[PDB]
Amino acid sequence: ANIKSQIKRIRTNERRRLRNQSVKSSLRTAIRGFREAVDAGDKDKASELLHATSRKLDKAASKGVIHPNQAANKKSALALALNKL
Amino acid sequence: AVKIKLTRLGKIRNPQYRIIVADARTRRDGRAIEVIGRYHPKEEPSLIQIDSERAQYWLGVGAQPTEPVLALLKITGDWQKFKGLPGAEGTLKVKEPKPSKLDLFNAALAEAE
Amino acid sequence: QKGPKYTPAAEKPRGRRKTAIGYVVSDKMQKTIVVELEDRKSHPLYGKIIRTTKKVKAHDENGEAGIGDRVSLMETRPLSATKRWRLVEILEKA
Amino acid sequence: ARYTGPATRKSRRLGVDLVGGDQSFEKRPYPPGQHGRARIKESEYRQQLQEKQKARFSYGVMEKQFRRYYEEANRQPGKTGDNLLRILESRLDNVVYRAGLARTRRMARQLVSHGHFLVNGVKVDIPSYRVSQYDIIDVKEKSLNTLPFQIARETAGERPIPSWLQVVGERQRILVHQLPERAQIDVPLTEQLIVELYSK
RNA sequence: UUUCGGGGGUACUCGAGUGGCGAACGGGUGAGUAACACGUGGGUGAUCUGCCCUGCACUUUGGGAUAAGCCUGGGAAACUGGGUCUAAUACCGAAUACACCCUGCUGGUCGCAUGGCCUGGUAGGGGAAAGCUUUUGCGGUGUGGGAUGGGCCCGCGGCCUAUCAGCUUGUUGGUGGGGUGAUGGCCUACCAAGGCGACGACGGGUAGCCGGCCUGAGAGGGUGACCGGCCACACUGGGACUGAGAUACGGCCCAGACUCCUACGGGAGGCAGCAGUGGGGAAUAUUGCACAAUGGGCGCAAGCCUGAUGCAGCGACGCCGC
Repeated sequence: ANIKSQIKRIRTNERRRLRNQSVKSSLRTAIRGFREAVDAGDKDKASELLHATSRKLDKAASKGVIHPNQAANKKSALALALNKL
Repeated sequence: AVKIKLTRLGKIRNPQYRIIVADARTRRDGRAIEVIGRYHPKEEPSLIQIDSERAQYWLGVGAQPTEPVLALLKITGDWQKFKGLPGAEGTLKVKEPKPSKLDLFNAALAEAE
Repeated sequence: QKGPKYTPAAEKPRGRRKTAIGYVVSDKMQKTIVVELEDRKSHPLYGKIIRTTKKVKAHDENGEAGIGDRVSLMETRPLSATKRWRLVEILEKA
Repeated sequence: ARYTGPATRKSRRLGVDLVGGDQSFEKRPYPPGQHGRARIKESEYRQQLQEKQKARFSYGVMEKQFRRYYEEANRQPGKTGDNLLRILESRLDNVVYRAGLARTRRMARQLVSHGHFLVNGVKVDIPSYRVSQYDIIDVKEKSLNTLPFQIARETAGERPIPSWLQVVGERQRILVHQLPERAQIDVPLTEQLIVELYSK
């Protein structure tokens, strides 16, 4: 509020927040769809939904939106959930 | 980045430094990982001692000397040894020792007789 | 001339986790037993040797340890709140 | 600071002569003032205090400096009494006085404080300067012709130079072989009384 | 180039702007906190680490915008809307990576049980990058290993009070999920009924902790000024965001108290940074000088910034000396 760098950082932090929010919302939607598909009980749609969701997860990990460990945990959980079914 | 800095000691008029290895984020007089020499600029030849092997180790792991420490490392030849450009030549101008008090005592006694 | 594409890490010796020997005083929990550990220090001022007792909660999978058995424990990462010990074996039943 | 008042007062009060050759003390060897003749009550504290006053008014050392000296002497691994005596004797002004270059300790202190001397090639004007082994005390060339040093250099028949000191040059150089021991000190009073007083 | 009103180019240079890095350090204070906060010693087969050093592999390909600029609107102001237009190391799609991540099967080996290691083998899926500069040239991405800085758990240790004897219901344990860098009732559903306490739980009071300091023959007692380390906080109380890293002092959002501006519609602020002011008090200082030295940030560099720091001023406030 008092220092030029702070005002510039206000704007830039806002734009970064918008981007991160979009990425996280997309990831959450993909996970939700996959979970619903597994709940339905069909394997093939769950199969390539898992593939697409894993790709989205580690691609978001590359962007820095989520930590690579978080992507690994989510991928492992989804794969184990599919394997159990 | 771990750096090889100079911390300040001594009293107000006479700064005497220690060549310390410390993180760049710590304060000047903060905790030090290691002490690898000392540097007293107040003397006429400005005594410099650097423990060569520890300096070599810390340069090997990637510590970054500050400008005064870089100048000192060049003077003692440690920097050149680490790089290897002209060789490892000691340019250190050691302080010239002062004759013993006993020498002067006997000299005065003989001068009397 | 080329350096190796893989650099094996410098091996690090494993640490020594704390061990203890005690008596079971409670086994009303699933996979959990409560052990009584005794320590004998000296009084910091009066010098006498003082015997103090302490309760720790260990984890045994199959629950082979009853009440009153001299069991052996080894420290571990937090398995739950308050649970930091793993049952090694029963030295002598009672 | 310094003590500048009459010197004979302290000698009369302490019952001994501290200057060394003063006639007034011999004329009246009793304490000053109106009641210098009254009999005194005897007390160990009084004797110890008077011994300390003798020591610190012979050498012209104030109480705080004397206490520092006593602490230093006690800390040393010898014995306290002679350690204190040797520390007192190692002062530059005392060295100048015992070297026969000053009639009295006061004038030795005045000469030192005025920077008329020079120790180890560097000018020193500090009466409390302590002198170590193989120390060469010299008079600077400018003041060699002054009347004080003149009459000091032509009356070298007074009090003998102690063993630990030795004047070697016709210009009255001083050499210090080692710090004096209790045998060669040759001082009045009793060190044990001072040690007792400072342990109270 | 000129009518002296100025006009064009340049890119030496540079206001404003996009972008990067920094701003989480450094500096202050001791309110809270009787607590894994601190001291000391361990554990992490339960973990993160920007910049720095050092191996290996790369640095392919395409696209859509927008700040600035110009035109225009609203408002008292703070500030803000619309149209048009433009660049990138800004943003986005794909290829490659098989060193990495996930899953299935499978071998050997070490254990301290979950497990760890052999970059084990094998089948399937998948994960990036950025250019600039002619000069000592600087950079980008993945991955192996160092170095540094952390996080979490534990033993032991340091106050007063039963004229405070019961306390606890995510509370104690399990299972499946979720969550996290990481283990864990950290969260959640179900299940079981546990867990702590006279070796003082639960309450009440007081308190930042330590290296140290003072006293003492010592044991011990008192203390935590300077200097040095750790913690906590930044008007009061909550909250997240960005980021390698956040109690985010000189960031954001909300609520509140207070102070200020208002065209009454609405806005602005936070000295426990350095000086300084008022007040309280027995009582504690200059609205000083400099980046010359040391440390730090950005920059290839020259260089810029630094009330950190180096100095000076004031006070017998202390020690020492004259």
